[PDB]
Parts: sequence; structure tokens; C-alpha cells
Amino acid sequence: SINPKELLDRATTLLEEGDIETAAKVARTAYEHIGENGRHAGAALTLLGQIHVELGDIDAARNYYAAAVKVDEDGSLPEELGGGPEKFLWLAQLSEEGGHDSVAWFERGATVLRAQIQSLMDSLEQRPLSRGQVEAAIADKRRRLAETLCAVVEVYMTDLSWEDDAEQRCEALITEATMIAPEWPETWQTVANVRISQERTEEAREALRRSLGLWTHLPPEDPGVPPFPSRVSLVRLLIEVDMEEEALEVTERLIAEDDLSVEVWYLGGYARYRLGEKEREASGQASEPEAWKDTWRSSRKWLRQCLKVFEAEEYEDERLGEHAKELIASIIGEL
Amino acid sequence: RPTVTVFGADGKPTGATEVLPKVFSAPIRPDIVKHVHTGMAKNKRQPYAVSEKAGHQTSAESWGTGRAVARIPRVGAFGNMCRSGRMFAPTKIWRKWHVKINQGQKRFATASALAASAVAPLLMARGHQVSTVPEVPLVVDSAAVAGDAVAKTAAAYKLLKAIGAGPDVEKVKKSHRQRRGPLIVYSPEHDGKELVKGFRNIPGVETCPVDALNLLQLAPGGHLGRFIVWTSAAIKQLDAVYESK
Repeated sequence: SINPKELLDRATTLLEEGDIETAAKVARTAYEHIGENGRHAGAALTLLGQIHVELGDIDAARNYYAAAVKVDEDGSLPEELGGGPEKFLWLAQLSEEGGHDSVAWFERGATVLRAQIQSLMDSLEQRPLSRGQVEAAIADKRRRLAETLCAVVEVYMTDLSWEDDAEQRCEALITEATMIAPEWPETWQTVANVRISQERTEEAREALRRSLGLWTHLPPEDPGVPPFPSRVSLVRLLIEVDMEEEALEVTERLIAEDDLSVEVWYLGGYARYRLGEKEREASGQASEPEAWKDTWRSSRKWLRQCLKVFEAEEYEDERLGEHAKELIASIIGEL
Repeated sequence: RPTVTVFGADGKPTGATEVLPKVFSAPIRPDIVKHVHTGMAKNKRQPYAVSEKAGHQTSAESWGTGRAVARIPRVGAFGNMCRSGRMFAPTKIWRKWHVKINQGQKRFATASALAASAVAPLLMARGHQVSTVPEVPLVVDSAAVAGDAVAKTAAAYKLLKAIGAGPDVEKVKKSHRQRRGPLIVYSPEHDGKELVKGFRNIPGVETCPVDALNLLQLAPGGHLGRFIVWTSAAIKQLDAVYESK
């Protein structure tokens, strides 16, 4: 009959067209004609993993990604056959234990990536089909690796923050990450994250200003622009170290991309509330003594809109919902 | 062969006609743009972050919510700063590792948003007033903007009324950040840059060249259905430009 590899390509096209339901069907039939012993078992299970992630079925996604690992335990298979390091990284995030279990998965993923990077570099000095293609592939791989190290940093500042060598391990991760991808905003974002928790605020600002300078000037669809969730984390870092002005621009772009994002309406409202507090304290020394009122007016508009979308989406972050109310009530009292 | 009629400055069909580019045939998936920017699907607690696992320890205050928490005035301790030293605790970012899929989805989303722009019910749902527009897609003869035709602001504003964009421009006049109005899409190589100098004066209307089309203008807030005024020159290239990238 038909070749199952063609079915994998078809399901991938369907997934890339946002037709997730049909992709799952085609990917399922595909795998049935491949099986666990099949040549493309790893890639097939990986794909079924991606699909169920996009569907929000985390438990199905974990089982598929886990089965993919059992087929390619060391990740040595070509990405085309075995799926690649992606399955290790997803298992780390989907880990129900988190902590050491996530780091273990991430480390396995980093190991595969580092070997692939090293292989592409050997293929570079070997006469390549295109030097530009390899360097691009190397860049992509180094960025995924850098993001993996950053992912581990964040585990040590949450799940494993009680570890004595937590700060030491983070310091080693961000040194390697800045080495391999100094042009990637997330590396410097993560450097700032560490610095903040090290009570090094000025260096945190310095790092964040650097990460922004790598993408804020790009066109909105350019591959250099960090993903939405990564930019949410950025806003939290920006408000933390008193760069609300920058946070305002970032939150406005984000809302221009998804205005049903409860957490972004909140962050933008809060960033504007904080900014209003500052301008208000400096009001006596300021030229426009009333500027802060307009800043708090927009803060109120963002927060009102946050609660509005909160209701419509039936959001479940109760503490964020109650705080938005407190902030509005507060702005009202001060006129 | 489906074709779209081109209108002159007067507001009537010039008799000429253009081939409907194939991209308008793309399937419309309303929440494709929201999907591109989503964290974890159908997560209502913290969609942009992997939840913190405290283990046998006690969870920090800032964990499990997006709200800021109170913070002590700033100038081992590292772990304590992380949990209770910050307004916003550090979070495990939800990272979508299958990058190429996400990139492909952005590419399709652009096609899907283009298609949505030529569906009147979707445009009205986004709050555009298009009952007076004679046809979608709305194509104006490039001769009406060849050079210094609509360099003047009086000439550009007059063009929008005759073409039926009037009610949507005036809508904005009630009560930068103007994704609410019509988007004028023009071909730089033929239409020039003069027309932009005339339209920039008008409030509500937005300017953009065919090659520089993005989802921010085609799908504001992640909602498909932008009111677009095409120049004849832009429509022809439109099919080639999207295939170029």
C-alpha cells in the first residue's frame, strides 16, 4: 500500500496548517503501519507527541514522548528517523515530579544537542554542500541548547532552589549559554534572572537592555523575536528591576498579538500602576505634575479589561483576579 | 478563473479586472493566530509557565499565580531571594520546542488572515463597517495612486469616500494604535511612496507595503478580518510575494 513516511509528512503539513484534529488521525494510522520496531518509530511517536501537546492532552503527549525515548534511548538516530532531542526536552517540562527528574531529562537532551552541534562542525570543515546551511543549522542547534541550559537554570531557581549548589550550577549554565549564543535574547534574559536573585540589580538591567537590543528593532514576524511565553517572563523581569517604560512597549506588542491573554492585561496594568506611583512621587519635581493621573487612568483601563477577559475566558487564577480588583479600587480612591 | 473588479478614483468600475490571487482561497481557521502565541493549550491557571514542584518542601508564595507579591526594599540567600525576595518569582518558561511547526503555523496564519480579509461577515464581526464597500477584495486602480495623485491629504480622503471606506474611517472619528481602521496595501515598486504621505494624515487608516505584511495588521489582537484596500499593482504581486518567503 502507501508508504508510511508519506503519511508522516502529510500529518506534519496538516499540523503546520493548524488542522490538528486530522493530523492526529493521519499520524495514528501512520504509526500503526510502522510499529515500535519500525524504522520511523521515533519520529512517528515524536509527531504524535507534538500533536497531543498542541491538543492540550498532556498525559497522552507524555506517553508518546516516553515511547519515543524507549525506541531511541541515547538519541543517536538521525532526527528524520528517531525524532531528535525534542522528546527529551518535552519530558523534562511534562515531568510530574519536576526538580531532579526534569534536570535529568534536560541533561539527556543537552547531551544529544551538543553531539549534533559537534557533528555539524566536523561536517563544516569537510567539504559541505552549503557552508551557509550548516552555520544556520549550527546556530539553530546552539540556540536550542542555550534555551535548554536556561530551562535548567529556572528549575534550580524554583523546584531545586533548596539545593546548596543552586547558585553555583546556575552560574555555570549562564556562562556556557552566553558563550554559545550571545546573540540570542533568552540567554541574557536568563542572566538577568540570576542577577536579580543575586541582588545585582544594575547588572540585571544591563543584561535586559542587551536582550531587548537584539529583537525590539526587528519586524514582528522575524525568527529573531522571542516566543510569546518567553516575553511574558521578560515583562516580569522588567517590572522587577524598574524598567516599566520598556515593559509598557513589550506589553502593548503582546496584546497586539493576543488580546485574550489575561496575564498580559494584568502585567500591563500593573506595569502602568507602578509607573504611575513613581511619576506621582516625582510629581513635585516634575514638569507635568498631572502626568501620573493619565498613567493611572490607562492602568485602570488595562485592569478593567483584564477582569473582563478573565470572566469571558473563565480564568482560574483567583489570586491574580483579586489583585486586579484591589489595584482598581486603589486607583479610584486616589482619583 | 475567479476575477476581482478594479475601481477608479471616481468610485465606479474602470472596466478593467484582476485575477483573484490564490492565497484568498486558503482555509480560514479563526484561532490560528491565538494558537501560535499560546503557552500550554487549555490551561487556565498559568498558561505561560511550567508549574513549580515543591516536592517534600513548602511551596513559595509567588508560585502558582501571575500576581506580583509584596517585596522588601533592596540595596544560601540565593534560594531565599528566589522564593520570597522578589516581586515576581523566577518561573519555568513554557517552551514549545518544535520550532519549525510553530514557524510553519505562522506562515499559514498569514495566508489565513489574508483570506479572512475578503469575507464580509468576518470584517463586520471585527467591527468594520463595510456595508457600503462595493466588492471584497477591494481593489483600486493603481493609476489613482500612481504618483502624486494622492500625495495630498484632500485627494486621499476623497478617494476613500468614493470607494466606500467612508463609514469605517468616520467610525474611528468617534472617541500608533489604529488597527481599527482600513489598511492600505500598496506596491512600492510601482505605486511609489507618495501616497503614504497623503494617507498618514488621515486618522484610522493604516499604511503598509505588500512585501511587509504582518499578522499585527492582518489580525489585530489575534483576530482575523482586517479591512484592506488593495492597489491593483499590489494584488498582482501579492501571490508572488507570499510564495517568495
